[PDB]
Amino acid sequence: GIDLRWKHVRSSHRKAPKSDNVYLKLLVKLYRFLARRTEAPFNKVVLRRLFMSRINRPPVSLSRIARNLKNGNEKKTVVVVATVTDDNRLLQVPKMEVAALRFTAKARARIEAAGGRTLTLDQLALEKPTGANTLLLRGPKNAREAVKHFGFGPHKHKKPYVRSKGRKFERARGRRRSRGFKV
Amino acid sequence: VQKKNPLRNKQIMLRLNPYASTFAKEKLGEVKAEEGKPPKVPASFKELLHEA
RNA sequence: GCCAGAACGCGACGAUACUACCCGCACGUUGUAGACGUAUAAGAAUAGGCUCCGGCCUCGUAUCCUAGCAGGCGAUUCCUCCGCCGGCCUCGAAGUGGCCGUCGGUAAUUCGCGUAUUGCAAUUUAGACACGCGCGGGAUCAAAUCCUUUGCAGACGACUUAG
RNA sequence: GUCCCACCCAUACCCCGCCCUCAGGGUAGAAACGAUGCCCUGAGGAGUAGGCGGCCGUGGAGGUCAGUGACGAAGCCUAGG
RNA sequence: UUAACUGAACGUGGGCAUUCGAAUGUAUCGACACUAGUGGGCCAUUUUUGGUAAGCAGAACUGGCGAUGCGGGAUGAACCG
RNA sequence: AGACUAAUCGAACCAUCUAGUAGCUGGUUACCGCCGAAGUUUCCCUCAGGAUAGCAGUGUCGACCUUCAGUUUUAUGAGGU
RNA sequence: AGAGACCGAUAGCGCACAAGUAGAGUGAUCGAAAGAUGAAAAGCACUUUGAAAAGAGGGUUAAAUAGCACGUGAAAUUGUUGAAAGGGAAGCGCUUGUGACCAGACUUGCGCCCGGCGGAUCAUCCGGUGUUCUCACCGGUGCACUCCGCCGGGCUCAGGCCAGCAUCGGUUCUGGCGGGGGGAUAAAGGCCCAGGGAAUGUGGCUCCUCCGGGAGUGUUAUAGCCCUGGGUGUAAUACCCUCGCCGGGACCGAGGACCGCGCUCUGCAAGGAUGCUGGCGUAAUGGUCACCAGCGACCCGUCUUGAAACACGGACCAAGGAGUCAAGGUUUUGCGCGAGUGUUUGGGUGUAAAACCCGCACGCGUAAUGAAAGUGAACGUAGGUGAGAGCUUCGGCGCAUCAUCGA
Ligand SMILES: [K+]
Ligand SMILES: [K+]
Ligand SMILES: [K+]
Ligand SMILES: [K+]
Ligand SMILES: [K+]
Ligand SMILES: [K+]
Ligand SMILES: [K+]
Ligand SMILES: [K+]
Ligand SMILES: [K+]
Ligand SMILES: [K+]
Ligand SMILES: [K+]
Ligand SMILES: [K+]
Ligand SMILES: [K+]
Ligand SMILES: [K+]
Ligand SMILES: [K+]
Ligand SMILES: [K+]
Ligand SMILES: [K+]
Ligand SMILES: [K+]
Ligand SMILES: [K+]
Ligand SMILES: [K+]
Ligand SMILES: [K+]
Ligand SMILES: [K+]
Ligand SMILES: [K+]
Ligand SMILES: [K+]
Ligand SMILES: [K+]
Ligand SMILES: [K+]
Ligand SMILES: [K+]
Ligand SMILES: [Mg+2]
Ligand SMILES: [Mg+2]
Ligand SMILES: [Mg+2]
Ligand SMILES: [Mg+2]
Ligand SMILES: [Mg+2]
Ligand SMILES: [Mg+2]
Ligand SMILES: [Mg+2]
Ligand SMILES: [Mg+2]
Ligand SMILES: [Mg+2]
Ligand SMILES: [Mg+2]
Ligand SMILES: [Mg+2]
Ligand SMILES: [Mg+2]
Ligand SMILES: [Mg+2]
Ligand SMILES: [Mg+2]
Ligand SMILES: [Mg+2]
Ligand SMILES: [Mg+2]
Ligand SMILES: [Mg+2]
Ligand SMILES: [Mg+2]
Ligand SMILES: [Mg+2]
Ligand SMILES: [Mg+2]
Ligand SMILES: [Mg+2]
Ligand SMILES: [Mg+2]
Ligand SMILES: [Mg+2]
Ligand SMILES: [Mg+2]
Ligand SMILES: [Mg+2]
Ligand SMILES: [Mg+2]
Ligand SMILES: [Mg+2]
Ligand SMILES: [Mg+2]
Ligand SMILES: [Mg+2]
Ligand SMILES: [Mg+2]
Ligand SMILES: [Mg+2]
Ligand SMILES: [Mg+2]
Ligand SMILES: [Mg+2]
Ligand SMILES: [Mg+2]
Ligand SMILES: [Mg+2]
Ligand SMILES: [Mg+2]
Ligand SMILES: [Mg+2]
Ligand SMILES: [Mg+2]
Ligand SMILES: [Mg+2]
Ligand SMILES: [Mg+2]
Ligand SMILES: [Mg+2]
Ligand SMILES: [Mg+2]
Ligand SMILES: [Mg+2]
Ligand SMILES: [Mg+2]
Repeated sequence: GIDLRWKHVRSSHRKAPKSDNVYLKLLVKLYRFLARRTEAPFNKVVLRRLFMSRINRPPVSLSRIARNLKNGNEKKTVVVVATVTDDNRLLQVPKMEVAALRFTAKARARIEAAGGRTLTLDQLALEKPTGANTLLLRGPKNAREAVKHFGFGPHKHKKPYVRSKGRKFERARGRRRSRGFKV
Repeated sequence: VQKKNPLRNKQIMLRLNPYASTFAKEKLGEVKAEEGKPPKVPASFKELLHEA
């Protein structure tokens, strides 16, 4: 006997994509080579985010990009391993260059109409094989309707599972002091 | 590919400790004590020993 | 004393056809809880014994036998040791030993010829009992069951009887 | 009752081989690779109720082997591989 | 708040490894999501309640059997290894 | 006599509602690999049953965060066996 | 009337057949089993045995191993033949033995030299055509020391099964020998020097017995013993610790060009076994089965704290036999589009239940909060502080997310 608390412990993180996209497999082969033959920490981060599922790759809009193009980042290259969407609230688009996994049709048209350019993640590896003069951006992970229901309980202020909204749907006993108690 | 044991294989011992050959050649494990006529127990160490 | 009698315990006796039996020879188509010098007889005491009558005993750490082509062929030499037969005695706990005779073999001494080639190891195929087969000689000419019958017996078999 | 030597054997301990599981590395100016492959290194392996992974079989459907077959398809028997 | 810029909380600027201020390990850090089975237990050293007592009935800390083979106790769920 | 009403009577026989309901007994079909329990808390016309917390598996994500610990040491509190 | 990713005779309707039939009940009502010779009956003429049913011959057929008890013809259970075991169950696990039966492997291969035989045309150059643009193919030349094939002879190397010896590597068991250190620098002890004692009193002296002896007396004499110092002496030996050197056995050989650390450095025992030799080339090694032998081995499924249980189900075999489908929720994986998204209620069209095309409404989402009348999201570069991957002109900028103060 050896008296060990743990044995045959498996890793907690993904080691390959779960998708079967043929072109995503070509992209993964490229960045496996780059991460092994370069010392840049940038390349290792991009490889890991290519394994992730869609709820771990939330979208990023043009407004969120414009917020981070201030205070001396006007001429860096924006890198987003996700979809880039359009924002109707933003009326004037600044000029920029962005490398993204994919663009929506209107997002791509507004970037180029302001004098910018759009790249693919394989075009980025050819121009910046070490990730120099770049900024990495992520979208909001918790801005999902399902996360509002997590951890429901007393004195937690979370969202309940109900079939409708109105006065007759879970508002009487346990929600106000005029009927028993409150939460 | 195969661990070999010094204290049985002399070539391995010389690889790890180049002073081994000198130690054996000069017989450093058989050094004699310094000369000198020794005194005797001072006649009261012996009295206490058999005291009771 | 009295009842049963091991259905895988034993003894004595009678008659034994069928080569079933006996003797001799030669083979293996064979089996064996396991040959390889398968060598050794006093009785008794243990705080006492043995003896050749001189002595001797912790001790079988003994005694016998033991050489030669897996053991040849001759000589020199010796009168020892071994075996198959035959004749007399002897042996009863589950039957054994001794004496004598003919015949065959035989380094206690010393030699002459032969050994190879199984190739640098491979069980040293070797003993003793059983059994089978084939010859050549001797000896021998028997019973049991069914069946019929009895009632000293009996569910049926079996049993006591007669033909 | 107390003390002292030598010896016997567990799936336990030590060394070696092989299987699997987990972990960590190498491999493109490609004389290059079932890159889902190959090469190097270390540790681990008991299990009911229960959870997950990978694989083997059966009846039908699309595609493909320009597949087998009356010179013998399918089925059945076989101390033969 | 105090008679009172006197205090109370939160700070700018500056100084201090010439040593970030016991030992050992790190053979397994943090946070989240979804769900299975279970909800009759029993045994033992020490401590303990009722009972004359019980292979009786009831508790505390820890270790076991249940869910588990192997070497010992001839046998022997729980004892020794 | 709760007796008899076609071997049927303390409420006949036949078809349908009907696959009537069961906190209760019985069964529930190939292989290998890795991890691995509970009989305890609170509430219930609750005591052979449920919900709820714990114990277990699987999927991940954040950094590979000087990060932790069924342990010792040093200083300093509480307790009525 | 047309069809199907439906079932294939214990299935599919109760019924693929003279099936709502045969049969049961007074009656209302209940209600089965049962498909397949061969292409064609060519469905066995004649002889013989038997009372007959039938048998034996002889015919038909591609086949009677298809004869109306009819395609194929499994298991439970039974007969004959063959092999084997058995002293109050049998069956099973590990490991030898005997008997029977059996799959592989091996039979040669490449190379060099010598001779014979046959055929070409080997190298080079000229013309044409391809192609990876320098590499090839076809036609012509070549014409015996070149090229190709066969046969004969010799030589090296590699090759199948089981074993023996020598030199090494890894692990381990077990004998023997040479040194060093320590303690009261072992303690004792032998020999020598000086002092002091006694008795289980040596020799002498006395008494008792001659009957072997005994009893007194006293300090080394004709034996000896015990204490205390000193010398040889740093004596020896035991015990504990430690540095090396020689023998004897057992099990194992993973890896496959070189590369490294080293040494006793023409080389080697240094990042894992080679060299030499014999027998046999097949049932010899090896495998399957049956049986005897040594050791081991309680009947499965299930409920249970506890099952081999005097706890329940199970005589045997074949075929059937149990977490499914729909609507509505939820979390997680893959995919399309993305502030939007969803053609298919319907219309157009068609090679016609397919595939293709169209867009008015509508659903979910884009805004909340109150019982309701109602009202309705920027002081600031969409705020300040502490952490924070990544980038950086090295001054800093700071995603996601967490804690905190505000709007
Ligand atoms: K009220
Ligand atoms: K001779
Ligand atoms: K299938
Ligand atoms: K003030
Ligand atoms: K639960
Ligand atoms: K529960
Ligand atoms: K109970
Ligand atoms: K009890
Ligand atoms: K036991
Ligand atoms: K009736
Ligand atoms: K109940
Ligand atoms: K007290
Ligand atoms: K039927
Ligand atoms: K009738
Ligand atoms: K035919
Ligand atoms: K015929
Ligand atoms: K047939
Ligand atoms: K040794
Ligand atoms: K000494
Ligand atoms: K002395
Ligand atoms: K005297
Ligand atoms: K290895
Ligand atoms: K049961
Ligand atoms: K039973
Ligand atoms: K989904
Ligand atoms: K809409
Ligand atoms: K940073
Ligand atoms: Mg282990
Ligand atoms: Mg008898
Ligand atoms: Mg396991
Ligand atoms: Mg089907
Ligand atoms: Mg066939
Ligand atoms: Mg069979
Ligand atoms: Mg229960
Ligand atoms: Mg109790
Ligand atoms: Mg009880
Ligand atoms: Mg249980
Ligand atoms: Mg246990
Ligand atoms: Mg045991
Ligand atoms: Mg006992
Ligand atoms: Mg009646
Ligand atoms: Mg049902
Ligand atoms: Mg019912
Ligand atoms: Mg485990
Ligand atoms: Mg109630
Ligand atoms: Mg029950
Ligand atoms: Mg972090
Ligand atoms: Mg980590
Ligand atoms: Mg108290
Ligand atoms: Mg139809
Ligand atoms: Mg039928
Ligand atoms: Mg039917
Ligand atoms: Mg039929
Ligand atoms: Mg006939
Ligand atoms: Mg046929
Ligand atoms: Mg029949
Ligand atoms: Mg038939
Ligand atoms: Mg049969
Ligand atoms: Mg048997
Ligand atoms: Mg030519
Ligand atoms: Mg060795
Ligand atoms: Mg001395
Ligand atoms: Mg000395
Ligand atoms: Mg090898
Ligand atoms: Mg040979
Ligand atoms: Mg054999
Ligand atoms: Mg047994
Ligand atoms: Mg019992
Ligand atoms: Mg029951
Ligand atoms: Mg029964
Ligand atoms: Mg069927």
